Amino acid sequence: MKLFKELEETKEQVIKMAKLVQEAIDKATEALNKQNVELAEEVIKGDDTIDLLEVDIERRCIRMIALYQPEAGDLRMIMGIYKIVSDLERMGDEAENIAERAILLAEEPPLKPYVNINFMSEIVKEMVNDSVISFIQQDTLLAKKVIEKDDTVDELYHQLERELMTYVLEDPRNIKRAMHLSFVARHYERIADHAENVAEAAIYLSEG
Repeated sequence: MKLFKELEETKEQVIKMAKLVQEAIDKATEALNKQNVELAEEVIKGDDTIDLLEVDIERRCIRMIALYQPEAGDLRMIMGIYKIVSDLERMGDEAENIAERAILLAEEPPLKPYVNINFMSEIVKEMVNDSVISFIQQDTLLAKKVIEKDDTVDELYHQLERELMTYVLEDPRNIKRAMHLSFVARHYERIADHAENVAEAAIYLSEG
């Protein structure tokens, strides 16, 4: 009885953790776009908080278990949350890194608008959001359509990857920037794989 309160905020902690990750990406992409160290500097010192939300939720879970010991579909949610919460941390971590490489791309002009990375990022934020609200609220049709999304991201990557190899196949100087940029794109694909893990874990835990 005393335990529902505990669990219901814990779920909202995860939801909050996810808005912060989404906003990291959002900042990270912007800082990369309108080239802006002062913004990536925000992203980087931002992880601090996400690392702590991770810690917190972990620490919340262990209390819920030792205090109450759940069973059946409840212990299954806590253990599952304990799990999806480090996926969330990694995601926000990738973000940290996107910001890292944005700092380095400030070291010279744009070789390209940065088109692709955006469409990716845009989609990616949508994934984070849902992959969680699919876990927490066990909507299988949502989780399934998130899983389906990761492959539009994939396109964009193995698509950019080919445009990014124009610039080297046509100019020596270039390499330095396109280099950082590849890294940057793989980060966004990672963020999706992460989220689609969470969507799998959801589909998993769910029909239990």
